Amino acid sequence: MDRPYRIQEGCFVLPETFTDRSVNIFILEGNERTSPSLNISRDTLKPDEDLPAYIDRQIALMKKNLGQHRVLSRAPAQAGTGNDALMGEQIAATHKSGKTEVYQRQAGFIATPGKVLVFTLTSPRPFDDKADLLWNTWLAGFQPDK
Amino acid sequence: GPLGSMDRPYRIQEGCFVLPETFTDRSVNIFILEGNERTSPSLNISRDTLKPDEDLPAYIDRQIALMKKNLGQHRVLSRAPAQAGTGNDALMGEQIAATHKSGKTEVYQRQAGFIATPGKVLVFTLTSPRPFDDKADLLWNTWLAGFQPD
Repeated sequence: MDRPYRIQEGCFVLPETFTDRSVNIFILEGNERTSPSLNISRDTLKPDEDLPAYIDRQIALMKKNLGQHRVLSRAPAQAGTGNDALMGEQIAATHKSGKTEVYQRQAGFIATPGKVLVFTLTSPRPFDDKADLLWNTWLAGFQPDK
Repeated sequence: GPLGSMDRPYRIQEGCFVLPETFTDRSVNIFILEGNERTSPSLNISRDTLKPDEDLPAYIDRQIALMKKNLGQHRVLSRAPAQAGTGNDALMGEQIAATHKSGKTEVYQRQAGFIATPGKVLVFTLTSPRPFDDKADLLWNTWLAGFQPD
């Protein structure tokens, strides 16, 4: 009933019954207003919900909650390079925060049954080659557990 | 290079990846624990940096000041040393116990801070609907002692 949970700093036990609402956040501190930021978040699939339907649901939420949200592209995505790589989808989108036009990539994967793992890159400027390389190397370098 | 870089491996429950050195980790772990009470118990793990000339007790002092602003009827009930892990890798820190009113409901809060990663602070914050008694303190401090630093 106790099972291990790992963070960067070490590891501890949690009851099997827990729900993980952790959000990993990585920023270039002091230069947030020009630099991309990275985010990893977690979610659970609704009954009979597959990953495409999950992404549709999230797209509709962002249309609802964010400023003038617009999806720019949608394509397959992969986290890792081995036979155990996560196979999922990604979108690119923009939305408005005050004067700023925020640019985002988000990639969703079912890492274990019923549980979605979401990688997000957020930039205060349109994507450039540097941001694209960051995004693609981040996903390719991911090493799934187990 | 092929054997490593100034960039740093980073681990989450679901796997690991390389985090470029320029990034600061501001992750917030949130775990909703099992419970049938009106409010669920939860564990929060956050990361912080000490301000210039701020030690760990002073850091705790700063977090209490922020609690008073955001949480209804916040009262500190206890303050004591804390230990995360055991053996040579054990982390010596500090902790508080406190109460506040989440809604119309009284809940019970622990916060324990440590210097796990050199030059950073790791903060465990427990929110529970169940009052702290000797048994609860035992189970909490025993759980802290079981932490295995990386």
